[PDB]
Amino acid sequence: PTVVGRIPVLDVRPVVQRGRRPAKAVTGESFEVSATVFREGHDAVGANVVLRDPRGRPGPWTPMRELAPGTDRWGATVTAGETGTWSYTVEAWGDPVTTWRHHARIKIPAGLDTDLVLEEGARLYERAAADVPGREDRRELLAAVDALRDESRPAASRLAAALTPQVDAVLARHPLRDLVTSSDPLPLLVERERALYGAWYEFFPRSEGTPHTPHGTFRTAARRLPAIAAMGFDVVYLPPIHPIGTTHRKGRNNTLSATGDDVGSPWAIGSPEGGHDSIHPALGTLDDFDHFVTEAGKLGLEIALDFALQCSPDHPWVHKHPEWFHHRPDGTIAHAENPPKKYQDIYPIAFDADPDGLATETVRILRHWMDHGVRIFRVDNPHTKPVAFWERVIADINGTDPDVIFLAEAFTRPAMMATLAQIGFQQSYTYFTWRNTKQELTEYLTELSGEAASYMRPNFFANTPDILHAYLQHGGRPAFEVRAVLAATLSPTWGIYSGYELCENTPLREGSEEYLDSEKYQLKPRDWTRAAREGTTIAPLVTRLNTIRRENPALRQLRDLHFHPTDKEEVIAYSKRQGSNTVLVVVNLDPRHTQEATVSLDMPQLGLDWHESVPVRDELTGETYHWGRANYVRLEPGRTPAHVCTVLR
Amino acid sequence: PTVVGRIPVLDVRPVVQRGRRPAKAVTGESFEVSATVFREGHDAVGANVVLRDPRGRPGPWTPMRELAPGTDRWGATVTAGETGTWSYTVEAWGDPVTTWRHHARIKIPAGLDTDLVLEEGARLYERAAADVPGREDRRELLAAVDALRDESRPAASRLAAALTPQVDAVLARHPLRDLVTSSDPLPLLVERERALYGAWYEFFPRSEGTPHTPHGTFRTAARRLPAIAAMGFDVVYLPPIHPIGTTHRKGRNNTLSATGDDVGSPWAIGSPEGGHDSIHPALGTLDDFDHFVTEAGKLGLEIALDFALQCSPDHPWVHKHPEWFHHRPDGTIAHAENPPKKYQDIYPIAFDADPDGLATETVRILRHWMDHGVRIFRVDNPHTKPVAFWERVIADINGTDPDVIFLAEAFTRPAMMATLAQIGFQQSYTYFTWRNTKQELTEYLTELSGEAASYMRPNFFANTPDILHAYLQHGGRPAFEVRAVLAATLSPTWGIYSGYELCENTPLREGSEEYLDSEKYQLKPRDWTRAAREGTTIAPLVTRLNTIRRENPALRQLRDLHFHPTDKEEVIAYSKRQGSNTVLVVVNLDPRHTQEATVSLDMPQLGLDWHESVPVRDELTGETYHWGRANYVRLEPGRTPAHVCTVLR
Ligand SMILES: OCC1=C[C@H](NC2CCCCC2)[C@H](O)[C@@H](O)[C@@H]1O[C@H]1O[C@H](CO)[C@@H](O)[C@H](O)[C@H]1O
Ligand SMILES: OCC1=C[C@H](NC2CCCCC2)[C@H](O)[C@@H](O)[C@@H]1O[C@H]1O[C@H](CO)[C@@H](O)[C@H](O)[C@H]1O
Repeated sequence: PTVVGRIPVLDVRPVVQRGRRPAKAVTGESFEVSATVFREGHDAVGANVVLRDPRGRPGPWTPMRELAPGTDRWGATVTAGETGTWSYTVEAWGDPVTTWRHHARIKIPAGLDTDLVLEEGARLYERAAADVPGREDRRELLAAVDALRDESRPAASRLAAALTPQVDAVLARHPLRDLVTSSDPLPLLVERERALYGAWYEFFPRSEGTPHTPHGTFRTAARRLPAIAAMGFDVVYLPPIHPIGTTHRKGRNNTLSATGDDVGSPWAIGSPEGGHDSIHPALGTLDDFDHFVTEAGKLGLEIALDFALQCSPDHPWVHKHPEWFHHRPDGTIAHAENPPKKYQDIYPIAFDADPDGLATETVRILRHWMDHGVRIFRVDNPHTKPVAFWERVIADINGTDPDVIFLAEAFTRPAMMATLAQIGFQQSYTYFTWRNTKQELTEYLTELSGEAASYMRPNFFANTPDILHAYLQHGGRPAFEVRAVLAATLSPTWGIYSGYELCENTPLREGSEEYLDSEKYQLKPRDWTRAAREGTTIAPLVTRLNTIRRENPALRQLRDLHFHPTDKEEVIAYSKRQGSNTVLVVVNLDPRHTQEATVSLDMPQLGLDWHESVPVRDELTGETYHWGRANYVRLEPGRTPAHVCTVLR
Repeated sequence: PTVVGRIPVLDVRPVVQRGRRPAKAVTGESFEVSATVFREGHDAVGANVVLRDPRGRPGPWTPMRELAPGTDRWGATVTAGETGTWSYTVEAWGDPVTTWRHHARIKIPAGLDTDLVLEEGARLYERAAADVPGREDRRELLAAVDALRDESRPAASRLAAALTPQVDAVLARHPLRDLVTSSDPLPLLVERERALYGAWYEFFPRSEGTPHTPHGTFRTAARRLPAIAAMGFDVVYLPPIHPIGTTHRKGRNNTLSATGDDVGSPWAIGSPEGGHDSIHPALGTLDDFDHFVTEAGKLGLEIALDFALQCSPDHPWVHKHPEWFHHRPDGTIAHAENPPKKYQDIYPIAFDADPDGLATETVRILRHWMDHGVRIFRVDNPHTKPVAFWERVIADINGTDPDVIFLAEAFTRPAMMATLAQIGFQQSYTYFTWRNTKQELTEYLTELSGEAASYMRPNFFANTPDILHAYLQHGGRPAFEVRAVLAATLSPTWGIYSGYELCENTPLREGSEEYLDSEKYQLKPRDWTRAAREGTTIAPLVTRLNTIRRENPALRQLRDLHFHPTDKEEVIAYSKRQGSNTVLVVVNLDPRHTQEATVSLDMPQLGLDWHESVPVRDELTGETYHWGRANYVRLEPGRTPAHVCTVLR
């Protein structure tokens, strides 16, 4: 009982944890299945990929090619359809027609064994014809058999008849396959399209108040949705919406002690008004939330709720479930840290005393918000909770509600970010904000779209309430434009935190990535109408970007991405493709200085010969340009951060 | 039911084919088991490797360490004992005592929480005490427990009682391990030492004849073994010893037609005088072979036989089992090709008509030679036979006779060479002869001793009857010296084909790696006594080298090898280590010109601080040197090809 089959087929990728967790995909996504495929001796091998939908049904005949000569690595692109658990195998086989055609091309003109090789071809095309099921496809192949056998013709003419394109036609359709060897099935999990594609917008409802009641409510915040929808966003992510604690409530600018009307951080979940299943009374009731969810849905927006599995000391859990916390010998509970940060206002959950209780409560809490229209959750700080916990929770929820998308806010070491993705988290936050040079971007994106894409889906938020990167601080408005062009086109999921559009870039101090006067500890009213009137918002650019994404399916995917070399360190170029769609992007990473460069396009990667002109259209400017293997660009920051171009039919 | 455990243990290496084939080792070989290990939050993890011999017995406590900061990859070295099928797991755990000690060294001198931190520690040394079952070890920790709780002692003095190395012992002996998580078992296959370590000598028995009878016999050839054993070799590899066919027998110098007395290629196995189970009658009988095998053993030599699963057209199989061959439509059998080489004198075995029959006969043939003392098989050209055939045959033979070593002569693409190693082949031929620059050699060895060492064991033949590399052609005798030093110290198994020691370097043509007047097609008599008197043999160095290997266990293993930088392309340097043994080698790859260089030793890789003296002894000259972090060397071709140095304590 051998491990290797008749024709070796080994290391079928994609693979997640040696095959005991599923590789990932979404409806309509293309990705490449691959395998090492070879045989003993010198004869030709073929390989093909077999996709199975969740019922057993196989996909189209999908043949593979050797991906680089002499490597015996083969690949083919396959595409997932209906959501569910799929499977895929690679089949390998002896390819006798390629083997024979190769030998007949040398032996027949050399006059070697011409009578034997031609009868070999007759017998073998006859065999190819026994499986071809079309009467026309059959009779075509069998004519070549007779032409091979016609001794009244020169051998060169008899052989020629087995290589006419009408024979390659019938043969490409129904190939003759010897010694068919299958790999073991590998699991694929196909999820709804939002798992991979979508633009996210984060805002605090409490900041969208009125002059007479400054603390916003769901009813006042619902009026901010039209602006957000108009910018072309699909998901609206809310920070925790529940009662905020008062004990050790932080004051403005992350000061330890609050004051009389300091609002405190929404992540300090819990107070005697309720816990994670309740609404913060200054936002309104559970019906105010439904109104919000409904108004969001009407505009085409999906609500994503923040799940922070933690408590403020006033959460009812603190006394209702003391065993969900770790108490020091004096009975106090150390406040949470994500060092060097201190979270004095909240308690970390301990998991080893009553793991069943936390599991049951977590899914109850989540099913509660599920019942009210929440189908997406931004999981706060998952890497401080056990990995097997999220695995079990995501399984419970998805076993009944497979459409529920979880996003992992895991800024941490590469191991944990990867593991959390592989155990269930549909999307992941990334290091995107700390990749700002051409080389950092190229490296990270080469990886995220490389092998990582079989278990991770990146959500490129260009800012969060906790990350005001120095690139944006020092670059001003042209920095905010470049980073949005970058996030919206390098990932099929990107996002911004409210105030990005207004280019809010004042840090708490220098060397800090915190915001001065951070929204986390204060209401942050913003004059959206003034900013729009005065043109001091890049909301126009954010909108056209999500427009480009919605008209260009190349931008709705991640794995098909290629960087093109340019002769300036500050100028990056790259293209993505989906079928006939080819988007092509050139960004000036200098926020401060005009750059000009030669972008030397890798023409075959766009599907073109080395010398062809390319009709492109700069979807930001609407202008049209004619490019070739080398192209002069000039990008003036403030005027034009980048060209975002579709190739024209 | 989750995939990930409480404390994650992930991607445990070494692994072969996702765990469906065993990793390899030999009795007494050291190698590193490694794993990705981490946890949620900021407390410490520990991990250990649990190696199990074939009855289950677990090995010594083997704790692991993070291999680089922030990588979450952990490793520990394990050592194999008895032959058999072993298994190994990694356990990971929360390390609460390491976390507390970390907090106690910071908080206690600052005077922060001293009464709580000290009580946290007492309660926890109390917990380590419930697992120590000895009456004495318990009170040891409990005295630290009582001193930690001692209200009337200085805080610095209470902490000290939990940190005495007298307590570090009883804890390293019985560690407090929380939430112990295991990986699933991985299989390890431990083979006898000769599979990894040993020197080979290949020669043709028929070339050791008498003046009156030029075709040697086993009885005359047995007389050549004293020279071979004395040269320090362990294995004697004989080309096929069976009847040679006459149909299409090749003549001298690989000419297509023989003459009246051309002996033919020994690989043209088979005639009506017998096939693979029979002895070539010009060699003597099966009793002469017994005599030869027995006389070889007396000298400390093991016989390795060539197994070539193929036939001359006069083999009895050609008519007894036509189905083991591939027939053209007229019933003839195309002669074997390995393009561009043509082997007109032999037919390849075809495997798809009667695979059980070929298997049964194959293991029948091998058990015959096993019955006559042959426990090693050099499998000729395995990559022209199906991979699964070798898997099933090697499993079968080793299933009854686990000591039988197979060596695969597969010079081909890397995929095939890897798979044959992974399916059973104890040793592999390598690309060694085509790696002659410092960068080629370093690249290849970094690969062979890196991850490849978990499934392949290299046999560094510096020449074969089929590979006289141009390096040896153009370099002459100093080239032959350099490659022997290189082969004998870079691999624990190396070999030479007889005539190497006489520096036979005359090729078929320019641009060929074939031998002129190949022993493959003609008796090649050699005046061994004359060459030694005339000093035209490098047998002294071969002998010196094999002695150095036998006194220095660093040269009897493969994986511990490290390259040291030198400032001349032509001077390579490296060291190997096995326990206290450190061999350090500096070779001049220039065969024609004296090279001088500064060898800049990587002192930690030798186990020293950058300022230490290193007493070495040049095992080739007997000279003694005091070396350091940087060393000037001068190597003259002809006089000194290399330093091969042992370190002294
Ligand atoms: O829940 C903690 C939490 C985790 C998130 N993780 C960071 C760490 C890596 C860099 C970027 C994200 C973010 O801090 C943010 O979502 C959140 O913190 C906020 O809430 C706390 C509770 O009130 C306050 O104590 C704290 O000051 C305030 O910032
Ligand atoms: O057995 C096949 C074969 C393969 C081995 N593989 C080589 C080829 C690639 C580069 C170096 C290793 C070696 O050639 C050698 O063992 C063998 O060849 C010999 O056997 C044939 C049958 O008698 C003769 O026709 C031929 O003249 C003679 O040389």
